[PDB]
Amino acid sequence: STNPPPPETSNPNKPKRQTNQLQYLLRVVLKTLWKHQFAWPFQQPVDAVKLNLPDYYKIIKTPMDMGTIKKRLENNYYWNAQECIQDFNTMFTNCYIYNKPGDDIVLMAEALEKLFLQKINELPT
Ligand SMILES: Cc1noc2c1-c1ccccc1C(c1ccc(Cl)cc1)=NC2
Repeated sequence: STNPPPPETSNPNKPKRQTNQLQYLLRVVLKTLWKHQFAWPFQQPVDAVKLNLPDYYKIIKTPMDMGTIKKRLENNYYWNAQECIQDFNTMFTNCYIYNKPGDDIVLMAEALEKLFLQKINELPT
C-alpha cells in the first residue's frame, strides 16, 4: 500500500562535523560509486510500491540507500566517517538480507561493496 517515510537527512539536534574523511567519503567514495553502472538501484530509497515488493519493509526495518547517504553528507549530518561507513554497510546488508546469492541485485551489491572497500581502505587523516 505505502512506503515508509524515508530516513532523515537533517537533524538539528544531532552532533555533526565536517572532517577530511567525510569530505572524501562524498567527493571520492560516494560520487565515484554513484557513477557505476550498477549504482542505480541504490540511488534512492527502495520504492516497494512501484517495485511491487510488498514484503520489503516487512523484512527490512532499517532502510538505507546512497541517495540518503549523499544527502546526509551534503548536509553535514555525520560526526565522523565511521557513522557514514555504517550507513553504507547497512545498505549492503539490507540487500543481502532481502535477496539471495546469485540474484542480479546481489551481484550488483557485491561489486559495489568490493569497490567501496577498495576506496575506504585508505582515507585522509
Ligand atoms: C536495492 C534493492 N534491494 O532489493 C531490490 C532492490 C531494488 C531497488 C531498486 C530497483 C530494483 C531493485 C531490485 C532489482 C532486481 C533485479 C535487478 Cl537487475 C536490479 C534491481 N530488486 C529488489
